[PDB]
Amino acid sequence: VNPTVFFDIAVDGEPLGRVSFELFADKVPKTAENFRALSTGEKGFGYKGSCFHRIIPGFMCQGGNFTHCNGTGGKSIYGEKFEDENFILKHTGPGILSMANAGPNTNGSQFFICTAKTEWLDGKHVVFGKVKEGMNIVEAMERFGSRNGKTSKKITIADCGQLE
Amino acid sequence: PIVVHQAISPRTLNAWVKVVEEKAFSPEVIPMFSALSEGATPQDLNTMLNTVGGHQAAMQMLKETINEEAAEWDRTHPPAMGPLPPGQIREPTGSDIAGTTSTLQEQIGWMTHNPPIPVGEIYKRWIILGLNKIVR
Repeated sequence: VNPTVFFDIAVDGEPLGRVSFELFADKVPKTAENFRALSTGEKGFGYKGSCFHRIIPGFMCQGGNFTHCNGTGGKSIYGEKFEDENFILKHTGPGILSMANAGPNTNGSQFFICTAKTEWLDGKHVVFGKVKEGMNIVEAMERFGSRNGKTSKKITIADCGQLE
Repeated sequence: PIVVHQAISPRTLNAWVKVVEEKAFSPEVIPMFSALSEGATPQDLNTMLNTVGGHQAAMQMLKETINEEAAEWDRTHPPAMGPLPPGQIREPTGSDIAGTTSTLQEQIGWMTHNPPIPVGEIYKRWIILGLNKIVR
């Protein structure tokens, strides 16, 4: 069965709610495994305590830099960067979970959650999962974003892990 | 240069060589450099620099100036991960601007993008800052 992960999201230390993701291990097993393991903290680091540093309403919510609250940092469980596994799955709509990058074969820990269809990213970012529950919680995060991406409050992964 | 891209003119190259041989790195070289490199890509600028025969210590000082400006670019333009909005392209690093890690095709992509990132003009400014230190 494809693994499932949850984030418990907080806004300036106050719980906002739970988002859960199916990870498409059947089709992107390396990429899925990186996210699953960073979700559980089982390599000794991961997403717990990290921020969404860039939120653009109607586009996406980006996070997973567990070193700083910004777009420069994080590593995968395989090393600093890993390859683009494949581009089989597309950015079809809201809820798509995809890897952030700085160009080809530069995947680390950062990811983003689409809140719309982002067809122009297809073949550029590896899609590896999708929101199951709490798409309402993702939408509620947008209130704290802006057109440039800056957040007006600190949006954190207060807790995370694997459900199945 | 880009006017479309064209290979750097060999006689413009040779004019530049002549200017350095006669004026070494006295003050008069900077205007000539400037005049002779209009629309230049970083690749073109490097061809100009790499055609300087000798002047080893002058070139070392220049290389050191470029590295400082490249490091400063990186410190103020950190390489934040995407994804980018449609039609947008990725910003150059300091080593991309200097032509160290960017191909001619990538430089043209920046220079002809809309709006453009004029990596040719940015790097030419770094070079001119370096020349001003050398003439001293």
